[PDB]
Amino acid sequence: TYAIVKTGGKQYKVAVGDVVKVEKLESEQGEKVSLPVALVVDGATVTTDAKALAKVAVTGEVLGHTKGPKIRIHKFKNKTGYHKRQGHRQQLTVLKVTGI
Amino acid sequence: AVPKRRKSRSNTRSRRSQWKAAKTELVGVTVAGHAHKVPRRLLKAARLGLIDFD
Amino acid sequence: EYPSAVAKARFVRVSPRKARRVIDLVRGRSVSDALDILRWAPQAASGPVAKVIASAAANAQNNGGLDPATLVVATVYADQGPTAKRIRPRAQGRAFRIRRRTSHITVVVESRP
Amino acid sequence: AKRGRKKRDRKYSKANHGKRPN
Amino acid sequence: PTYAPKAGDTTRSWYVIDATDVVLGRLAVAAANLLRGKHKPTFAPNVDGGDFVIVINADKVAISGDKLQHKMVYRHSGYPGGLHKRTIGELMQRHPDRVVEKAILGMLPKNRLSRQIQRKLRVYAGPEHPHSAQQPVPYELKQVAQ
Amino acid sequence: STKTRGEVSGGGRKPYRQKGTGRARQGSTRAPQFTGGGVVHGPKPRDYSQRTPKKM
Amino acid sequence: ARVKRAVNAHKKRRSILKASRGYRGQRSRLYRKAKEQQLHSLNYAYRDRRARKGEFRKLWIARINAAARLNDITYNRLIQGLKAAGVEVDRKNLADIAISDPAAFTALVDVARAALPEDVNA
RNA sequence: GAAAAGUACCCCGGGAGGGGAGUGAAAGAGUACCUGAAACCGUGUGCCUACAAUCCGUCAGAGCCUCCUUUUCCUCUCCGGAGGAGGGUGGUGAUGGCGUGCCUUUUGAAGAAUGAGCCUGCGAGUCAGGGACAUGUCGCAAGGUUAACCCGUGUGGGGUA
RNA sequence: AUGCCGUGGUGUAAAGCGUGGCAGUGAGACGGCGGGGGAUAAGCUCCGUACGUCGAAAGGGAAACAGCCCAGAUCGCCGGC
RNA sequence: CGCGGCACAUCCACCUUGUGGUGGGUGUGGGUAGGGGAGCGUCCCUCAUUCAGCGAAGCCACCGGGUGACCGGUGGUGGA
Ligand SMILES: [Mg+2]
Ligand SMILES: [Mg+2]
Ligand SMILES: [Mg+2]
Ligand SMILES: [Mg+2]
Ligand SMILES: [Mg+2]
Ligand SMILES: [Mg+2]
Ligand SMILES: [Mg+2]
Ligand SMILES: [Mg+2]
Ligand SMILES: [Mg+2]
Ligand SMILES: [Mg+2]
Ligand SMILES: [Mg+2]
Ligand SMILES: [Mg+2]
Ligand SMILES: [Mg+2]
Ligand SMILES: [Mg+2]
Ligand SMILES: [Mg+2]
Ligand SMILES: [Mg+2]
Ligand SMILES: [Mg+2]
Ligand SMILES: [Mg+2]
Ligand SMILES: [Mg+2]
Ligand SMILES: [Mg+2]
Ligand SMILES: [Mg+2]
Ligand SMILES: [Mg+2]
Ligand SMILES: [Mg+2]
Ligand SMILES: [Mg+2]
Ligand SMILES: [Mg+2]
Ligand SMILES: [Mg+2]
Ligand SMILES: [Mg+2]
Ligand SMILES: [Mg+2]
Ligand SMILES: [Mg+2]
Ligand SMILES: [Mg+2]
Ligand SMILES: [Mg+2]
Ligand SMILES: [Mg+2]
Ligand SMILES: [Mg+2]
Ligand SMILES: [Mg+2]
Ligand SMILES: [Mg+2]
Ligand SMILES: [Mg+2]
Ligand SMILES: [Mg+2]
Ligand SMILES: [Mg+2]
Ligand SMILES: [Mg+2]
Ligand SMILES: [Mg+2]
Ligand SMILES: [Mg+2]
Ligand SMILES: [Mg+2]
Ligand SMILES: [Mg+2]
Ligand SMILES: [Mg+2]
Ligand SMILES: [Mg+2]
Ligand SMILES: [Mg+2]
Repeated sequence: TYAIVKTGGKQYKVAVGDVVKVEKLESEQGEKVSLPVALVVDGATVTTDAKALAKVAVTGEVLGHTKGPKIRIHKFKNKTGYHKRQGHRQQLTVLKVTGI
Repeated sequence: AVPKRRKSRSNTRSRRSQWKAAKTELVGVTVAGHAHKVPRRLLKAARLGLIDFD
Repeated sequence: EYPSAVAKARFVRVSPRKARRVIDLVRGRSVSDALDILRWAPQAASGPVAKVIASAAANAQNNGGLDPATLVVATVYADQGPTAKRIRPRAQGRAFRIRRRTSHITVVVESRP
Repeated sequence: AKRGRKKRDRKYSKANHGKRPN
Repeated sequence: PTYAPKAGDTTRSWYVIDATDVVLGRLAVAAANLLRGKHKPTFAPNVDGGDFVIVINADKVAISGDKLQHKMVYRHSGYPGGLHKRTIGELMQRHPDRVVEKAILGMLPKNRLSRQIQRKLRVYAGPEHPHSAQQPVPYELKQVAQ
Repeated sequence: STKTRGEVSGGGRKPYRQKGTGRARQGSTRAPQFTGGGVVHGPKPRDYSQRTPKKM
Repeated sequence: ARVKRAVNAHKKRRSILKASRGYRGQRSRLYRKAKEQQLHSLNYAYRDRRARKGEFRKLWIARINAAARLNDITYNRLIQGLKAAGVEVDRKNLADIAISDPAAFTALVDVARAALPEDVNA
């Protein structure tokens, strides 16, 4: 069985025992989270329905807070003398799936 | 005419690698009991003793 | 890996490209089969290269106590030496530069069955 | 003549709405 | 991460398309789609998926009379004034398969993959092909009602 | 202290003709872009000292 | 206080030449050429970090079209019908399903077809 | 190099140069000598490349090679890891999309307008003055302040013009 | 018809006005609408226009394509309209 | 539009309740000439403190870090 779970504005296809990198969640390490789902496949069924799916919630565990890859930015235009350097590191949260 | 641009490393090296020495082939000769190797065109001279093996 | 000996010839008054042309003739060969190749090569740089190869073989046989019939030219290359600069007068008060290049020739022979 | 005519007549497309520079 | 086909995942098959009364454009689109493999959900633009296509009866393709008379084929040899010129009529008389395959090849992407994709196409004027050992399934053209 | 292009030794005349050589225009051999030439806005002997009021 | 420039000046040069590894020709050996190539490269990466979001949607839509037409429905009407049925799965996961679980994709197509209106031209 | 202790002796070589010994803490200090960058030139090696139209990169991406690790196995296992399956570094990049160098100067330059072969070093708003204007800040305040000069080893104390 | 001046209500943060410090600019281009010169020619030329864009604006469309249509890039996302 | 990070200005409440910070809303954040604000790196001097022949500077490689100029750790080479 596997489910399509929504978090951070994006959706992930997960199964029990999977690790996922989602957007940062305001939760420490080791405690439990509950997330809404958009589709549950238990074999042949899909459950395909908001009324039923509003009762199903995947249960997760926070494994820690990692960072994304470092993004180097250097904006440049042809003959102006214009440059603008900028860096970025995205904050994430690693999730272990234990529910469905 | 003058070169408009300097050639890249790859283009210089392609033409430069084709400048090479041709290797001549050597055959065995036994003169005065000793064995040597000379180019095949010098066999007569080697047998008559006109070749100086240094 | 294998027992080996080294010889060098530094500040040899031969252009590095002209030395490499004849070094490519003997790279990888046995010492006996390279000495005669260099003997019969018509190029001028074949003299100094042969001298260095012979010296390396002598070092292997004497200093290392190896067998001459087992020696093979493992690595050989020609690096650049210092370059002297001269002047050739040309037409209409022009003065062009002439480069006298030298080479460093390095040979490593090794004994292997 | 052809170059100018055909350049000027390509403003009559849906994406340009009847106008182009020059 | 979205799925990307690996070397050895692609599975080919053999199709035979009969050109008895199909018009040239319809047949060319169908053949190009089969060759590229766009009908496979495992499609990837940088991978040569898709199948082998055998086209038979290339002389029966439906070409309009005015097209036979007036559609013209141009080749330049590279020499001054070296623009040579045939009609679809003359081509259909002489090398009918070339018309079909030229129409098909015009519809493929213009890159290095299409050079390898076009290697899977076989066009024959007669009703019989030599690839009987391979067992090509017949393929009729469908349109999905919307 | 340093030397300006006016105080560096020599360098009075124009090194060569303005046009027809294919070289840059130079004007003097002691111009600051030359090796061995003058210094632009270089240090000069100064008097660092302030008039702080007696009350302060 | 006379200051030699070398110690401070090489800091940016080392970073440029270190980021320019793998370029062929002068663009990995010479600092002035590597600097221009780095300008171009970082602009390209900025542009592509925003273009790939549409690129992947393009790919997913292509694969969904293939799977839908295999199950005898256009991508067009499949999307209309899924929205009508109130299914909120996104295209990334629809394409993932089409690759992995074709039976589930067929079930989804049945749901979309059922929810689609009886006459689609009214 | 602290000191010449500047490589006796042997070997290849006409020599030059080198190898072995030896001095030295160090020859990764050998009179071409402190450190020893870059351009530039080799040699070896991993991947790619001889049907393809490339501002030379970027995003997607298979496959190889390398080194670490979770599995089922050589359980020889104290072994160590051969291999298998997964994962991760690092190198390479078959293939797909996108993509008109930098500077100056211009209404407008990828421009077939200017400048630049490359690397290294150097190369351009500074200083003077109880100057002028305006501001930030500190001292004193209906007052504020000294100039020359005098006395002090000084950066301190006097000095009302 | 529009535009312009005044006035009373309502709305709108980054409007306006006075006074100082520091400027740059004073070669514009095309497109829409109204005109002069020109042959009611010009990618022509000279004016008007609380008109636009470029200049100094990247992204999408127009095959390519400063000035046309859509739309103004704070960074990230393998989300959606 | 969604979810996350940053910054400017302003409104609403506290801590010195604008020297400046703390919490939440709201608006804003393309840019040439040009104006304003805040910073990085190099060298020299003074004061305090701390490393260095058990190895400083400089240079090289690798692994990391910051919104930027840039920084750190480890190893190698080196010798004040
Ligand atoms: Mg400009
Ligand atoms: Mg003369
Ligand atoms: Mg003078
Ligand atoms: Mg003069
Ligand atoms: Mg001098
Ligand atoms: Mg001087
Ligand atoms: Mg006094
Ligand atoms: Mg590469
Ligand atoms: Mg988008
Ligand atoms: Mg000793
Ligand atoms: Mg030492
Ligand atoms: Mg030393
Ligand atoms: Mg030297
Ligand atoms: Mg040295
Ligand atoms: Mg090939
Ligand atoms: Mg082309
Ligand atoms: Mg490419
Ligand atoms: Mg293109
Ligand atoms: Mg002009
Ligand atoms: Mg040019
Ligand atoms: Mg050009
Ligand atoms: Mg021009
Ligand atoms: Mg010119
Ligand atoms: Mg000019
Ligand atoms: Mg030039
Ligand atoms: Mg000053
Ligand atoms: Mg004051
Ligand atoms: Mg003002
Ligand atoms: Mg004027
Ligand atoms: Mg004017
Ligand atoms: Mg008009
Ligand atoms: Mg007129
Ligand atoms: Mg005009
Ligand atoms: Mg004009
Ligand atoms: Mg106008
Ligand atoms: Mg301008
Ligand atoms: Mg634009
Ligand atoms: Mg504007
Ligand atoms: Mg555009
Ligand atoms: Mg904006
Ligand atoms: Mg801005
Ligand atoms: Mg500016
Ligand atoms: Mg010691
Ligand atoms: Mg120092
Ligand atoms: Mg260190
Ligand atoms: Mg060190």
